[PDB]
Amino acid sequence: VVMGGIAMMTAGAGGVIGGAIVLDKSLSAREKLYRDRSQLNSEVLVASQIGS
Amino acid sequence: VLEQLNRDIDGINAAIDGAIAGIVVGGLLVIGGAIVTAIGAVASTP
Repeated sequence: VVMGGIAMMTAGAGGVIGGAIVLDKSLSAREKLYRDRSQLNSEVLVASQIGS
Repeated sequence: VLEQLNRDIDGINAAIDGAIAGIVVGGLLVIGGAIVTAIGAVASTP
């Protein structure tokens, strides 16, 4: 029972730690991708505008 | 068509989260398994 409890605690901590590392790294990356998407969308529209 | 698409897109995110859940649960199970295996490897085969 104690082993299972310690294991659950250990796993719980591991998940919390691993997630925090990923999150801190991830947050900066999503913004860059979205910015590029919007920029490409605008560029395409501009191109479609000059053609018309 | 647009409404059937938004309804299908809603139905798709559920499976997308269901996969995200399985991936995390696996990560914890492995993490816990490693700690247990290391402990058990003191002797205690089960």
